[PDB]
Amino acid sequence: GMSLANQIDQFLGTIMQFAENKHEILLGKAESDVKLTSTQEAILMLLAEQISTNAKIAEKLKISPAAVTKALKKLQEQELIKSSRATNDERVVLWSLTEKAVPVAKEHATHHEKTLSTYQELGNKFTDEEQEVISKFLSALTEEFQ
Amino acid sequence: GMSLANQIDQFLGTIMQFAENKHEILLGKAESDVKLTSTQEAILMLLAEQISTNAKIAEKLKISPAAVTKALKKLQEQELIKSSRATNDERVVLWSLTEKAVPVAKEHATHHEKTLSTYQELGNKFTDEEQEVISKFLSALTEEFQ
Ligand SMILES: [Zn+2]
Ligand SMILES: [Zn+2]
Repeated sequence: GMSLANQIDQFLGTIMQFAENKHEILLGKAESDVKLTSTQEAILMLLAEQISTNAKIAEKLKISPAAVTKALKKLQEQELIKSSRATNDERVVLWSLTEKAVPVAKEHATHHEKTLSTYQELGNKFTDEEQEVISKFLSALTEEFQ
Repeated sequence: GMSLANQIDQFLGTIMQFAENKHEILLGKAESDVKLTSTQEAILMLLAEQISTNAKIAEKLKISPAAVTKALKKLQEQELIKSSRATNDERVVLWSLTEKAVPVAKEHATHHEKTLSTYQELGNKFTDEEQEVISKFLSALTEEFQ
């Protein structure tokens, strides 16, 4: 609608219809089939880069042992990750991706990367002063939604 | 996140979580209980202001007779509107809200009005040049979502 208030309202409407029956907000095929919680997904992506421990994971993603534990449980049940014993210390447990998960992580990261780069490109059309205005607009509108 | 691309991505995430299991994007109680399609809702709101005909409705909301018809059917089944015969011409059918619907329309309009005024207030913090930037940002980002 022509007022900014109306435009803002229509834009949210557009996003709502787009998010309907989707797991995340992504641009593209939505061919990132598997449906993971944010934590599970962060862990998956984290392990896709490096083998790590329960405490290393909690640290890296600034979450509690409880949360890491619950997430590792689920990922393991879905055969996306697998535990193994630290070559140097029988007591410490290492985690990593299963074979079938490696490409699943890759394909789904790309999707995120394509979505981010589209936002980057749109952003690049605006000067720094303009990006600041957009930024202050998004923070303030973000506050209304909690 | 600090880049604008990351901020844009987080902002959409925020809206997605907010829209989850909601009918529309509204600020407030969500105590606008009844769930109507956009057309049904537009008709309800339209009839809340004025009694009108099938062809008057189609005109006003720029939609087809088929669409008006389907919408009137549903609204009537839910006892939100009621037909009556034009005092001046037995052939033309008038529509209007039922008693129980009058306050339902009012309460739900207010909700929309409160949501719009919040966007208006946020918008008023920005000069016209800044609102133009925001506007051009929203149009372009809107295009990505279709
Ligand atoms: Zn994802
Ligand atoms: Zn509504």
